[PDB]
Amino acid sequence: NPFQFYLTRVSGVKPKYNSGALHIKDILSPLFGTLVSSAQFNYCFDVDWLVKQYPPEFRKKPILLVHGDKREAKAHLHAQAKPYENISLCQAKLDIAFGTHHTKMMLLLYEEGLRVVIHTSNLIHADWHQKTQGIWLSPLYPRIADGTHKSGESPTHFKANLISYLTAYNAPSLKEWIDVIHKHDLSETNVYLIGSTPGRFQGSQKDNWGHFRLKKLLKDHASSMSWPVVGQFSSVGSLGADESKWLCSEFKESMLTLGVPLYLIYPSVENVRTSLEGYPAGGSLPYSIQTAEKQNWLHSYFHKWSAETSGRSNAMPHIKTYMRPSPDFSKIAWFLVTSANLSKAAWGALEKNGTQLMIRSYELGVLFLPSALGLDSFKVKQKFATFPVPYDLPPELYGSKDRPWIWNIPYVKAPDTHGNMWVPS
Ligand SMILES: NC[C@@H](O)c1ccc(O)cc1
Repeated sequence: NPFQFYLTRVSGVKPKYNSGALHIKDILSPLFGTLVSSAQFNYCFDVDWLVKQYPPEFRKKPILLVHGDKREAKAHLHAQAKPYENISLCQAKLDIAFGTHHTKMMLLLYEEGLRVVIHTSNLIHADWHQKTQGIWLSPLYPRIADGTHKSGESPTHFKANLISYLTAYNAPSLKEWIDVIHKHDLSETNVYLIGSTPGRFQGSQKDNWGHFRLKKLLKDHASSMSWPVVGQFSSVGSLGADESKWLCSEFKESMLTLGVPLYLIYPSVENVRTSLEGYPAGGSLPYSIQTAEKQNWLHSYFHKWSAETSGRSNAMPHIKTYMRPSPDFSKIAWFLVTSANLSKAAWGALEKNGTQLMIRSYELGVLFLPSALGLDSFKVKQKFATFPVPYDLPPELYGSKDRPWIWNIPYVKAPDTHGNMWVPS
C-alpha cells in the first residue's frame, strides 16, 4: 500500500466498513512505536479527551499543543492543560484578521524513529466518532546514523518543505521539532507537502504557499493529456459577487494546471438531516447565511455527499479533498487530502494588481502525484496503482429541492435521525 491514506473509524457502521480505518487510539498505540514525545497541531482541542487517547504507558510523555487561540479561548486551553504537567503550548501567530491555525498534524517521536501524521480531524471526541475524516500516515522515519553524512531528503522534498512550514511559525518550541526532523531520514516519503501560512507573499514567495504552491507542483510534476476538477470540503468562505472574482479565475486556474467542469461536494440539508449524527453534524459544517446569501451563484456547483463506496453516506464529511479525475471518473491525475476548506482564507487571494498572494491561515495537506510512484495516473479504486477515493463518483448534483447545509438558520419542518430539530440561538 503505497498511499497510506486512511479513513477514521466510524461508530455505528458494519465492522467491514471499519476494516481499513483508524481511530486516534490506533495511531498512538504502542504498536506504532515506543513513544518519547509528541506535537499536536490543530484548531480545536479537548485536552482531557486527548490525553485519554494516548495509551496509559505513554500518557506522561511530553506533549506540545500547537494552536492559534487568543484572549479568553487561549486562557481556557491553558486551563484545560494546567493539570497535566507534561503538556506545553505554542500559540501560532495570526497577524491577519479572520485567520485560524487550521492545520491538523501529529509529530510523533519514538525510540525507534519518527512519524508524521497529517489529517483532517480536530482533537475532540465528535470529530472521531461518526464523521468521514482522512489520515495520511508517514512511514517510520529512522534516525540518521550517528556517524553519517546524508540529507535524509525525499525526491518530493518533503523533509525541507516540512521544515520550512515549521520555520514560518517563528516559534521556539517548533525549533526543537525542526531539529528532531533534521536528525531523521525522510527519504522514503512519496507525497508532496502543500502548506498555507499567514502572510502577504510577493514575487517568488507566491509559489511557496496555498493554491500557487499547488499550481507550482502541478506544473513541474504532472503531465498534460475535459478532465474535471473535484473539490470537497466542510467550510465555505466568501468567494465574491460571482464565479469570476476568485473561484473560476485564480482558484480553478491553479487546480487545472498540468505539465473545464468544476464539481464541488458539500452536504445538503437532507444529507445532514438523515446522517448518523443528525442536525448536530451541522455544527462542524459552519457555512453561515451571511456568507451564503452573498453568493447564491456558487450553489449551482454543489453536489451531494455520497459515499456508498466506503459505507459513509451517513457519516458527514469533515475531510477535505481535491482531485483531477478523467472524464469517465475511472482514473485521476492527482489527489490531495488537506485541512484546507473552500475559502480564500485557506487558499490565498491575489491582491495589489495580482502581485501579492494573501493567505489568512495555517493549512497543511499531502498531494499524491503518480510521477512520485513512476506512473502517469492512478486508477480509481471503485470499492474502498489504485487510489482509494473515499466517496462515490461521479458526484451527484443537488436536486431542485436541495439546499446547502447552512449552520445558523433553523430547520424545523422535518426531524432528523434522532427526532430532533435544529434551532441555532
Ligand atoms: N464544532 C466547533 C466549531 O468551532 C468548528 C466547526 C468546524 C470546524 O472545522 C472546526 C470547528
